[PDB]
Amino acid sequence: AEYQNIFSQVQVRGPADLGMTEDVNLANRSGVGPFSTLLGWFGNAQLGPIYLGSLGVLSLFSGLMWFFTIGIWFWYQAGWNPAVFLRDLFFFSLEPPAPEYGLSFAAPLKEGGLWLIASFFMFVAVWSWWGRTYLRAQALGMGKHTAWAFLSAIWLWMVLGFIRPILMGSWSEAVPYGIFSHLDWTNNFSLVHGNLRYNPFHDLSIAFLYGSALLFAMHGATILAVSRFGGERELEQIADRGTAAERAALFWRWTMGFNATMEGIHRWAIWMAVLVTLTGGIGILLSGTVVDNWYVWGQNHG
Amino acid sequence: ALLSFERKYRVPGGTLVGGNLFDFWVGPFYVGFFGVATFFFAALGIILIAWSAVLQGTWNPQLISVYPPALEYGLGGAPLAKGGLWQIITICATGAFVSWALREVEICRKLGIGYHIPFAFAFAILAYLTLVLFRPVMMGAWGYAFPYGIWTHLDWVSNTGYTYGNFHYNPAHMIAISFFFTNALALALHGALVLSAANPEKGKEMRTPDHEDTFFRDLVGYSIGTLGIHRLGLLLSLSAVFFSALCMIITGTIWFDQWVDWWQWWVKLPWWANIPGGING
Amino acid sequence: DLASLAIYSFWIFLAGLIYYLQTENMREGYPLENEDGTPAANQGPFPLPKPKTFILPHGRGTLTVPGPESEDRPIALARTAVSEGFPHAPTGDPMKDGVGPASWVARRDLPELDGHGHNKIKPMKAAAGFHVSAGKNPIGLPVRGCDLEIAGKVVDIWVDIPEQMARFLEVELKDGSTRLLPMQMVKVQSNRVHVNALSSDLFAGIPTIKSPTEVTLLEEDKICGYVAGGLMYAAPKRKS
Ligand code: BCL
Ligand code: BCL
Ligand code: BCL
Ligand SMILES: CC[C@H]1c2cc3[nH]c4c(c3C)C(=O)[C@H](C(=O)OC)c4c3nc(cc4[nH]c(cc(n2)[C@@H]1C)c(C(C)=O)c4C)[C@@H](C)[C@@H]3CCC(=O)OC/C=C(\C)CCC[C@@H](C)CCC[C@@H](C)CCCC(C)C
Ligand SMILES: CC[C@H]1c2cc3[nH]c4c(c3C)C(=O)[C@H](C(=O)OC)c4c3nc(cc4[nH]c(cc(n2)[C@@H]1C)c(C(C)=O)c4C)[C@@H](C)[C@@H]3CCC(=O)OC/C=C(\C)CCC[C@H](C)CCC[C@H](C)CCCC(C)C
Ligand SMILES: COC(C)(C)C(=O)C/C=C(\C)CC/C=C(\C)CC/C=C(\C)CCCC/C(C)=C/CC[C@H](C)CC/C=C(\C)CCC=C(C)C
Ligand SMILES: CCCCCCCCCCCC[N+](C)(C)[O-]
Ligand SMILES: CCCCCCCCCCCC[N+](C)(C)[O-]
Ligand SMILES: [Fe+3]
Repeated sequence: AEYQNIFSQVQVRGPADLGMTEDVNLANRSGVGPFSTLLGWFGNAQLGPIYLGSLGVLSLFSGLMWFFTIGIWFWYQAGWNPAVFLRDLFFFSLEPPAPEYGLSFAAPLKEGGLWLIASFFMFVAVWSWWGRTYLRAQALGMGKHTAWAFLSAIWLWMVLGFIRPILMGSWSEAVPYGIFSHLDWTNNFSLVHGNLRYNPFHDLSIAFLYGSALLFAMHGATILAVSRFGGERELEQIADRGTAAERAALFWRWTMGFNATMEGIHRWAIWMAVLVTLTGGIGILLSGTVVDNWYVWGQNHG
Repeated sequence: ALLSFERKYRVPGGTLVGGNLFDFWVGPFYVGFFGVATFFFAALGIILIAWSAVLQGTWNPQLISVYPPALEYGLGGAPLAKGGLWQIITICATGAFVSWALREVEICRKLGIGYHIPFAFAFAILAYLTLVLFRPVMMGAWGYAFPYGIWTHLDWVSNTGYTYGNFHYNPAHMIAISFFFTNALALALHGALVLSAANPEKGKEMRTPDHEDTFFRDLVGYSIGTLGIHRLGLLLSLSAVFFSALCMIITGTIWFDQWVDWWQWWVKLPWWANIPGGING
Repeated sequence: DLASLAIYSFWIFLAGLIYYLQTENMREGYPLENEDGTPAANQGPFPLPKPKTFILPHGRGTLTVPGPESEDRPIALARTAVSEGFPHAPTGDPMKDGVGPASWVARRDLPELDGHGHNKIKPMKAAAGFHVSAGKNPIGLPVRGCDLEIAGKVVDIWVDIPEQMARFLEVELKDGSTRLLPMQMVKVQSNRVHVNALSSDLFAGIPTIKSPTEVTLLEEDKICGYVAGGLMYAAPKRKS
């Protein structure tokens, strides 16, 4: 009956934590949200403050404009009937301009127009948010790591609804906005480029996706295993190595003949996750622009 | 050789089997009884796989493939050359993996740390066992198990999903992908948050966890916190593999039709089933 | 063609990255050593990285790694064999000597600080604001070691202020002195706090701290070292 440190046995609360000031404009921070005892057993109980500057307002407003634009469309597919809308929620789909309209913005509102409107709002939403990622780090004097990793996720999305479609000569190639429709798009794309397992960037992206689960499991499990020596206070074990960091490393050395450090594991961790969408995005972009059938390609290699 | 701080941890004890008999290392490697056990099962398996290679025709690692007993043998034995090797190797694989986990428990006992790693490794082992043992037994034959080859196990992934349609419609599979994708998200965020605090802008001083808590709060209005994100990565990962096993133990067993049709339960609900309009009206 | 170029180029980048990453994980514990502490012949195929320097924050200096690496203390172990690769048996008491699973590292003998420059861990008794918000409050409960004997009474909770978590329970012994015990090695029960790692007679041996309103990183390490180590060295006086 030894404690495991997956859930906290006792919670503790104190004055709301308002954060660090520095070069952060404190006029754009909200106050503190409430405290959740539910969250508290697993993580931190405090919600907020949040920093809602103008780039964030811009971002949040387009984000919602995109979602609402899809949502409006869904109601029109449902003939404004609540029971229908819930019933078929996963079946609705806001599809892009058919092939004949190319990269044009002419296709009518109900047959492509709305799709484009939605995408526009998503475009500025994501790119505004990325900017924020950078700007919030910058105001704290921290490295730009969160933004460079985000870019990688962005790479996949950009290729999927913007770059590939443009290189292919039409917005018809882009992904539709819907739950089942995007799954069908996915299956569909695969049956047309012949054997998705012979796309080498697709395989590698899979190796990194599973590898990210293996690495977060290893990592997470390792920090809990040495949380009885202060293990999760990583920055200080980076700055002044302790027995947490030591027995962590030596578990792995004795298990598989090599190990990491408290700092280096996070380098391994950020590359494992980033590579997923880095290699995936290359895999997709090349599909149908350069290579029409990964099986054929894999027979010649050109 | 030893890392510079290791010698103090290389003391006797913690083994589960044999006492002092295998309490030693070979280079960096710890060896318990179970280090001996993993070597035995793993070198048998490697040998039997090599043996399977010769009967097959090639030495090409990309062609070597070892198939399970054709469906015809059900859950009985089979001649080595027709799924017998797969049955022995699978036992060895099981042995090698379980032994690796228990060896891990031995390294944990020596080092004074929680057992969380070997336990997590056991979710992978259970996913492995579900494809090669739990599904097939429930299904009445070894033959529904995947083959062992770099590219034929991939063929088997497709063949087994397209037997149910777009396998995307498996709903346990959807939850599983959600956790894989959410795990990757989180691992990029964690790697990047700690790094960015430890490597600040040039010339500046190392940031602190508070700075870490502030950065996430500023960006999304909430930070899970350093204990919490290691808890979160563990949970997300293990839940991915758990939903993976679950999405597959229920496939070909309680559900064997096309997973896209499973969703008709929802649309065929009395209150809106016959209402006109929508996609299904 | 373009796809085979991308793939050719990608394998080269991945090999460079593994190399970069592996050498980056050589900034501690290297160079490798023989069991007597001298530099090993075979260091492996990855060269040590050019050094880097962390600027520590509340006037505490810098850290440059790699750098000349010294255990900053005596290790009470001797060999049990005439050749490489076997276990080193403790020469005295492994719990007191701080070896094996009872090890500790000579961390700075200053306490950790938050971003405001205030000690990060303080006892709740002096943490303005801070109270127990959910779960059984342990303060006041009897403390039982693995021998099934009472060793003490919980008299306070040491808390991480910035991160708002329970880090240690402050326990009081028969003589009136206190010991800090790691939260993660205790079990908070309805009518008791149970410590599986230590026997009732090993509570007095837990490394004490110099001040009652703060704990240094060196003391945490001696504390956590000592209670984890009981899992192995307290086995005889353990039961169930
Ligand atoms: C799990 C879901 C499906 C499946 C779906 C896929 C898909 C889809 C893909 C793979 C791919 C791979 N799979 Mg698979 N695979 C399954 C079950 C397995 C099992 C198993 C014992 O259960 C193993 C060992 C593998 C192994 C592998 C690798 C050959 C390859 C890259 C994996 C990776 O990065 O993981 C992440 C882990 C790490 C980074 C740690 C490194 C692990 C190493 C690299 C594995 C080497 C194994 C070796 C070749 C096996 C022979 C061992 C000898 C007998 C000694 N698969 C089940 C049947 N697999 C990818 C591929 O590239 O094939 C060409 C791919 O796209
Ligand atoms: C039947 C389908 C085909 C197939 C077709 C495809 C196709 C097509 C693609 C993949 C891709 C991927 N596939 Mg495949 N794949 C198949 C079989 C597999 C198998 C398997 C076991 O058999 C596995 C394990 C995988 C695994 C994977 C992933 C590694 C990879 C996606 C990574 C990712 O994180 O994207 C998820 C991450 C993103 C989509 C980026 C998100 C970024 C943006 C910026 C976020 C916007 C958020 C927005 C503003 C909304 C906010 C909402 C919030 C509430 C606020 N595939 C089968 C054979 N696969 C992708 C790829 O890279 O392939 C090379 C892809 O395009
Ligand atoms: C066309 C094919 C179908 C499809 C059919 C299937 C099938 C069929 C299966 C999956 C399974 C999975 N699919 Mg699907 N899937 C499709 C599309 C997708 C897409 C996508 C983008 O479209 C994604 C993201 C996924 C995602 C996933 C995962 C949920 C899951 C696999 C991970 C796993 O189980 O690891 C679990 C971990 C393991 C199996 C590995 C454990 C290894 C062991 C413990 C140790 C190995 C050691 C080794 C010998 C190395 C030693 C040597 C060296 C020392 C390293 N699928 C399409 C629609 N999918 C698989 C799954 O759910 O399995 C339960 C499954 O069987
Ligand atoms: C939540 C579960 C995630 C996870 C976690 C995880 N994996 C782990 C651990 C943990 C916590 C370990 O402690 C352990 C580890 O030590 O990593 C270094 C491990 C591990 N995960 C591994 C692989 C692995 N894990 C994977 C997945 C995952 N691991 C999950 C996503 C995957 C995939 C495909 O996603 C792979 C490929 C090993 C690197 C390692 C365990 C090493 C080991 O057991 O050595 C023992 C045995 C041998 C040296 C080889 C014996 C093999 C022979 C008997 C015959 C060959 C068998 C046959 C099945 C071949 C299959 C061929 C394929 C082409 C299909
Ligand atoms: C390395 C690749 C992995 C990765 C990394 C990654 N993602 C990232 C980052 C990084 C490093 C960020 O910094 C950034 C981040 O901020 O996260 C906190 C992000 C992020 N990844 C996101 C999603 C995401 N990432 C994903 C994937 C991945 N991200 C990869 C696994 C996926 C998928 C499909 O797997 C998704 C869906 C976002 C949380 C965030 C980017 C936020 C953003 O750009 O949005 C703009 C602002 C808005 C759109 C507001 C919109 C509001 C909602 C659309 C409506 C609300 C929906 C809700 C259901 C209710 C709605 C309320 C209304 C009814 C009132
Ligand atoms: C309850 O009803 C109300 C009204 C309250 C609602 O709000 C309901 C709302 C809904 C039910 C909302 C549902 C929203 C979804 C179902 C969305 C589904 C989303 C996915 C499955 C999306 C998947 C993939 C998306 C991709 C790849 C997007 C790519 C975007 C682009 C890169 C954008 C590129 C730019 C374009 C095309 C514009 C070009 C023009 C310029 C000037 C730049
Ligand atoms: C300027 C004072 C007004 C702000 C007070 C309102 C509290 C909101 C805090 C947001 C926290 C919630 N969040 C970000 C998780 O969504
Ligand atoms: C997919 C990741 C592959 C990891 C390969 C890295 C090899 C580990 C190098 C360790 C050898 C060095 N050592 C122990 C002498 O320092
Ligand atoms: Fe970490």
